[PDB]
Amino acid sequence: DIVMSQSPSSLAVSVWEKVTMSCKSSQSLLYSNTQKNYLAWYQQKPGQSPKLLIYWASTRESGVPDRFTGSGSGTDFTLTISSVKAEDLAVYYCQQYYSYPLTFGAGTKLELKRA
Amino acid sequence: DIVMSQSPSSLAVSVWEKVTMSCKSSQSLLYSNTQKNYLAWYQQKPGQSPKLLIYWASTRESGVPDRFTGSGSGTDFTLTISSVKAEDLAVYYCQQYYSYPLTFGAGTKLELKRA
Amino acid sequence: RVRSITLGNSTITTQECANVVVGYGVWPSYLQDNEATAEDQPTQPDVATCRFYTLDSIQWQKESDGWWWKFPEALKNMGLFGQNMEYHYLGRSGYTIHVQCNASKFHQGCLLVVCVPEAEMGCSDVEREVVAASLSSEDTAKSFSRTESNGQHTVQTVVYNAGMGVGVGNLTIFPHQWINLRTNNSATIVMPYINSVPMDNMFRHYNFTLMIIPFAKLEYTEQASNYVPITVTVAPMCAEYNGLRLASHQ
Amino acid sequence: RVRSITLGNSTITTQECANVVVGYGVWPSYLQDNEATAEDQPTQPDVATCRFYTLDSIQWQKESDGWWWKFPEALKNMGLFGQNMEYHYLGRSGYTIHVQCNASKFHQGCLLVVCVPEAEMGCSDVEREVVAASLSSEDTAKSFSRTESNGQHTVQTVVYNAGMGVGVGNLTIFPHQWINLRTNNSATIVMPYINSVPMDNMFRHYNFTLMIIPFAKLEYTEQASNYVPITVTVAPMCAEYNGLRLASHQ
Amino acid sequence: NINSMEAYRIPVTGGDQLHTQVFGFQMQPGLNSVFKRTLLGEILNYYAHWSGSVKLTFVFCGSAMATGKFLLAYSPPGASPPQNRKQAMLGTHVIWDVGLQSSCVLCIPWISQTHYRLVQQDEYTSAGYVTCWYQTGLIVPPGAPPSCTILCFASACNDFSVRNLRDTPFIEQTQLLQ
Amino acid sequence: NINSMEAYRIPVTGGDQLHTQVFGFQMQPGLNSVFKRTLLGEILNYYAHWSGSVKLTFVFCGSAMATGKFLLAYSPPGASPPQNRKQAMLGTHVIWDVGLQSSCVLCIPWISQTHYRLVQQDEYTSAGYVTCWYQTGLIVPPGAPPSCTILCFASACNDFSVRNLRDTPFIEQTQLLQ
Amino acid sequence: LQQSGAELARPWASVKISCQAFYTFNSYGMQWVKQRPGQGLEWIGTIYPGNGQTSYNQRFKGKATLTADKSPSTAYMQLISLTSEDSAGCFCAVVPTVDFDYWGQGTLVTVS
Amino acid sequence: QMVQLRRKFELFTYLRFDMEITFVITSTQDPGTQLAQDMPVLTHQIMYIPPGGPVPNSATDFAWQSSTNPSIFWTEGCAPARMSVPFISIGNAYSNFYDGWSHFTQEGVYGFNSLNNMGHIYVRHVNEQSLGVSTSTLRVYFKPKH
Amino acid sequence: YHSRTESSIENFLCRAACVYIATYKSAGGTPTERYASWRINTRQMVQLRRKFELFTYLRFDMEITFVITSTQDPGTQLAQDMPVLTHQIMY
Repeated sequence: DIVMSQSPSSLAVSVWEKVTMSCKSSQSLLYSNTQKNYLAWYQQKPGQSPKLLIYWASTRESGVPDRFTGSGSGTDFTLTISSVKAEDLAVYYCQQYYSYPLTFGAGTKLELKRA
Repeated sequence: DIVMSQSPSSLAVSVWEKVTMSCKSSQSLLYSNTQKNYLAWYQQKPGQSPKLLIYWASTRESGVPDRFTGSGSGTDFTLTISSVKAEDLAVYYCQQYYSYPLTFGAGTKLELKRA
Repeated sequence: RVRSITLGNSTITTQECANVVVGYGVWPSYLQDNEATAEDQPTQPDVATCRFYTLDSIQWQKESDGWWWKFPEALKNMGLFGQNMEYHYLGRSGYTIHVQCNASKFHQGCLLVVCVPEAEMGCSDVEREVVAASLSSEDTAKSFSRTESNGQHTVQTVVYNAGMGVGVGNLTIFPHQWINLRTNNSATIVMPYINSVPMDNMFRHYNFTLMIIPFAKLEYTEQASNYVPITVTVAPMCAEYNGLRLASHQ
Repeated sequence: RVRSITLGNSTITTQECANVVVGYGVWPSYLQDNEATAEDQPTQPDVATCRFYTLDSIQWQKESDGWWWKFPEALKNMGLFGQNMEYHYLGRSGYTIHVQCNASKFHQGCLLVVCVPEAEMGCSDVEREVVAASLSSEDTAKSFSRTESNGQHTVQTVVYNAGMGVGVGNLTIFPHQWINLRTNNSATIVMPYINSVPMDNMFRHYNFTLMIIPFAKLEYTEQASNYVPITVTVAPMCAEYNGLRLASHQ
Repeated sequence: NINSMEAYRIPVTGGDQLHTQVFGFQMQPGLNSVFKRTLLGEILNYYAHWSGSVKLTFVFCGSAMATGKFLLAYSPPGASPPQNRKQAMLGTHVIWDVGLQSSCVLCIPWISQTHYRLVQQDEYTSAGYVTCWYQTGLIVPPGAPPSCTILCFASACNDFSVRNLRDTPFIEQTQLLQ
Repeated sequence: NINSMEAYRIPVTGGDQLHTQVFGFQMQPGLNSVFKRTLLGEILNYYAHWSGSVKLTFVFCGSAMATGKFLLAYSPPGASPPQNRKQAMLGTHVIWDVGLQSSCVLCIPWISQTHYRLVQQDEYTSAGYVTCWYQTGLIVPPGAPPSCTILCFASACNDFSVRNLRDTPFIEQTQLLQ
Repeated sequence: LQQSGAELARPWASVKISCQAFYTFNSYGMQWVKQRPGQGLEWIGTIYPGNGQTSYNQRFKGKATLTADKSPSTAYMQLISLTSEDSAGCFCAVVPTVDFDYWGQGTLVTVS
Repeated sequence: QMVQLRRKFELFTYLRFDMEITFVITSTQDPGTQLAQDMPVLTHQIMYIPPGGPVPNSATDFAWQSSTNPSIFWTEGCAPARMSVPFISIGNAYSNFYDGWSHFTQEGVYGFNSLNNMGHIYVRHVNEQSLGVSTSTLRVYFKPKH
Repeated sequence: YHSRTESSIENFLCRAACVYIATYKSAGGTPTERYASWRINTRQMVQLRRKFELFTYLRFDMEITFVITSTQDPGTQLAQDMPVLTHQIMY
């Protein structure tokens, strides 16, 4: 089994603050045929079904801002959130395409901090 | 393709009124090896994931009352609701196990009528 | 004296020189001309199906009662022979069940390894019938019981009546072998194809049942490993089919 | 004169007596002793893979430009030959592509049916590379185009440069046949195995490409059915493998 | 048509012409715009001398219900191109009846004063012309398309030879790639 | 264990496992950490190409009163390592009954597309894996030690050859000694 | 019983949905249903692991890909070229050829 | 890299040949101060790194003194240096075209990591010249044989 | 069936190897840098030492080759017209 760690498990942040979040793999999800990391990033809105954020651990999807960007290689990754807005308060789960038991990560809960 | 009809598509009823609902198949979902109709009955609570009501078109599930009972054979069926309560207001979908495109029925919306 | 057996370009089994039991006295063979009723030719897959299918090992513990596998369902997922049970309509095959144990000289016990043709089984509840899920699993054994089973649609799995309502000591009538751990170690039975028709559909029909019953129970002292692994190895013989189609069932 | 061809106990194709093209002058054959480098024996599946795999029919319309299939990916899902591409590591096979059309005597047109060994293809965007999803589909044809393709990772599918940057009239250098609807109806090319190694892995490598290009376009009057179906039928020859394992890829 | 497939199809329209020309070219392989890019004329551009015959083949790509006649004339190297069908008849011609045959193989003789012949050197009115003239037209039944298509195929013969290898005129790039 | 003798002894513990693995390695001599320092893989590092078979031998260094069974599986070059004993059984296996034999000679075939094979070049999932699985366990009488030891011995065969001599990767010193 | 967490996608792109089954993948395939709030339930396809078969409804052929591995023991469905018509709740269910049994939760696909 | 020879080789799919490489090295004296003056004779090392062989990162590296890489020591003023390399491939021919991929998963580059590697050629001055600079110009005359 | 001539003892131990690079001047000063010296031993170079130490007992002839390249030293009182350098190598 390949397990996916997430740190921090959750963090509360205000508006316009660049946040990140690491997702470290117990095995390097990078194969030497195409050199394309097998990692997926997912946003599960509060009380909603999750949607795609970053596939191949490097590429964006449509209707997704530059405050969601994959970054890393090997067995350690992170998702830079540059300019946070009022649509990022949710739980985010990373995932790997490599080992057939497709386990997801712990799950970072990006929390919203008000006045 | 085997299509599953439902009539009425929806009906509003009060408390303690025996209601039924027909689900007629475009092909007899009964094979001559075991004589067991291939029909499933399902309750999708308002804003909820559906659950099983009647499998083999004849047998009940656990935690299910006698106000949910399969009835019929061949290509015409119905689900007798004997004593309605405050947990039947929902949408119900019938389904067939026979043809591989497992299409569901139209969907009866058992509506609640108040004072 | 430790002669190796290679059957197909995948299988190796190591075995010493011991005794075999050949069926009811016949070796498995191919169907001749004045034996069949079908309107076509068999086209036997000799080039791919004759190999050793070593099933998982069971643990003969001190308090175990017996195990049975129904055939040919016991090779339903085992490789290409399971594919031929899908993509055909009729089938006909003999088998060479080889059963062997790995015990020390400080263990003791005795097994009876029977092949029962048409071992139809009664239900644990009278005025009721069995289901197919209680007759046999697809690759794992089904355990006999010391006490009385009491289910609704299960099998009467009491051990001294053998699931058929007979005396368990009289199962010696069918092809059998005794594994006595003092002297014997292995057992190998060569079953032919027995039916009343030349070819049957091998999904509904169970041709025979391989039962392994311990008559003298396993004893050991406190140093010893507290089980003896029994390893069954089935090799099909002279398999031939008819009715090429898709996988209509399962 | 309407002689039937039966290849395996599944296939029947009806065909008259016409001309064949045999490769570069050699028939497909089995590998001899002083030709291989692998450390094992081939174990060719002659008993199951030699049959006719009739692909879906394309419609030669008035405004069509050409079609290509890459091989051996063109039989990736076609039956047991697709299974051998999964459960092996190396492979080596010749083919007998048979192409025929069903036109009336009131239709006119001309096709060129080429088998291009190592038809490496350039991309529609310079300073970029193709993907595998634009080179070939698994069983359906890939269309040439009259105008210029303009994608990012696609193939330069213009018709007069044949996807390789050459003159389309010079593709007559490779094994070919002309289907001229006035006189000819069918075309049958027998391709051997051409490689620089005796056996290659048939997932990454494309051995050859079968191109069908109309040089004189299809014309018809208003009564006529406004297409001519072109039916391709591929039969593998002398297929042999090595490296039995599971389906590691796809 | 050079940027399409229409530069391979010789159009034979159907109707009332009966005295006009189908095509015509100067018969000099490896120098003519018609021949310098085919397989024969790509190999001839790698050499400075050439000698041998050229074999032409014209395939009528029409329907089996169509019928007509073409006059395939060949003029010698020191001779003018024929201007009408009557001038081409008195020269060297074959009559290609497309109802009987679908292909007309036309082999061209090797006539020169010297042994070999320069490929890049151009000698006007010293190569030969192969023209084609309508003889009857193109007769079709009701249901057959009136217009049709011819394709031409050129190759060498067994007496062919080359000499004095050099660089092809086609490749102009000089500096190495990257 | 690399700085001790424990990096030669394959531990076979005794008890209740019956479904786990004993060992397993990627079968590429002269490149694998398992094989590059043995006599076969020290000679292969002096050359750039190699071709031939590898012969493995596993010696059960237990007591004569011990009995068990191991499943010695070999997977082909384009194939995944077996994950349980049931997957390894359907591949290419031998059953090594250590009560009957003390050594299990396992020769490995030479499978490649080309004639020779590069030694330093690494081609993942194109070499083969040799794994070993528990079949029964290890049954001992009272008085015999429950845990045991296997040793492996690798060599070449008669069809072995090398080509394109070069310098060994192991020696890094460059300047002369003193 | 488990399904992917809510995720936000972009049209003309793909989504990979996961499903987790405690029960072993044998003798019975994994169902995939797409729910339309305005209409009813629609079957997408099933991948039967016991015999390894993969199948889709004609409507979803070319749209849905079903893939189940062995050691991870998780069922996946991928959709591509997403449009607003694909925004829906997708459920995975089991089938032992005896019933469709239960489904469970599921991330609401939200193409935006 | 050379289009004129590339077009002649790309009239064929599969080729098999030995190499016959010849090196025309002409040196000159650089201008500026601290001139060469009395320069004794220039010796040049031409090293053929066999495919998969140690490749020099720069001058005065150990790769130059590696026994594995065949080398020629040539002194200026006489006939040019010549070497012949046989057909060096795991395969049975070189391929001008490769309709395929480098990894077994159809991943990587569309026909560039193929077994069509012939090696490298590296040339340097053997001399230790302190005063003055000498700029040499190499001309490689490649030729296939058989 | 391949050939094993590439791994014979002659083809494995007979390659020329640069084992010693020294320099020697041609004018006075200390009487040490005016000549070069090498005691013939196959132990100072590790790469060749490891190949020879796959064997206990060896027997061979030697084939020594000397690559001598000279240069002109900088400073004043230059070489100017130097006629030709002759070198004595003594075994």
